[PDB]
Amino acid sequence: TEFKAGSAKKGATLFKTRCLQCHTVDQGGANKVGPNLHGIFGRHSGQAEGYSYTDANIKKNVLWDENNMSEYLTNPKKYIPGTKMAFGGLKKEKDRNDLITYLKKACE
Amino acid sequence: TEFKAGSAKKGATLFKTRCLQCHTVDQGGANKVGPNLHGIFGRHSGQAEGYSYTDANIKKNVLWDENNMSEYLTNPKKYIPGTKMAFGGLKKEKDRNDLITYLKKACE
Ligand code: HEC
Ligand code: HEC
Repeated sequence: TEFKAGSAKKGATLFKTRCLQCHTVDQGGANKVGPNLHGIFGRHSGQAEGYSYTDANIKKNVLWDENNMSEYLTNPKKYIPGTKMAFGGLKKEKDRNDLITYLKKACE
Repeated sequence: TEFKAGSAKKGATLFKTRCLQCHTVDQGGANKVGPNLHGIFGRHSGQAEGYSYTDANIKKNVLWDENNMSEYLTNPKKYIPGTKMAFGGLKKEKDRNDLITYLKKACE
């Protein structure tokens, strides 16, 4: 990969403080500003049921794995030019590892 | 002060991942490598019952408040030359704010 597991506890709080404003991760969780992420891993971009993605996202056709996810989390708009997610990015790889460990775990 | 409250959720996980290895915060919690911190705020250094502090700590006679605590957390050994706490420090003020918000809350 390029990714190393971290703290899921740590990732849970990153999520609550940086992602929850626009996303849910729970099965049967609702779309909000952003789409619900439950089952995102191993899925391609733009396929959450009932959500209005931008063309950019859809077209990017990213297969979502832990590695991809890390790259995206660094600077989303640079990864998907045109995306409407208004999140500047997580620069430290340690923060990303934690968050993805948590997402890995909660989105399943 | 100089301190700003932050996320207690965030601080809880900082604690678990950076402080728990040697300290407890709960009332009736045990001394471990480091002393139990319950009721540390407004208390001076070296007065946890049953703990073997170094001379440095004791002599420092710091009155523990949120501000002091932030300074100490930056680089403990620079704050208390001679201290045996083997913790290099939390460089980002945001991390410290979070942790202290949590300690503020859990140590009472
Ligand atoms: C609102 C200000 C957001 C925050 C904060 C975060 N995200 Fe986001 N996300 C948001 C939108 C509006 C969208 C859709 C973008 C589009 O162009 O259609 C997204 C998208 C994602 C995706 C892609 C989803 C998919 O392909 O199914 C992921 C993986 C994602 N968001 C994750 C994520 C995380 C982990 C965040 C916290 C660090 C985060 N986002 C912040 C809106 C917002
Ligand atoms: C073990 C490797 C430690 C870690 C990790 C942390 N602390 Fe610590 N702490 C440790 C010791 C051995 C001691 C006693 C030092 C001495 O010289 O006698 C301390 C002391 C403190 C204090 C001062 C306590 C008092 O005056 O009553 C505080 C406020 C404190 N420790 C807090 C603290 C926090 C919040 C930590 C995580 C960021 C942390 N310590 C890490 C050992 C260890």
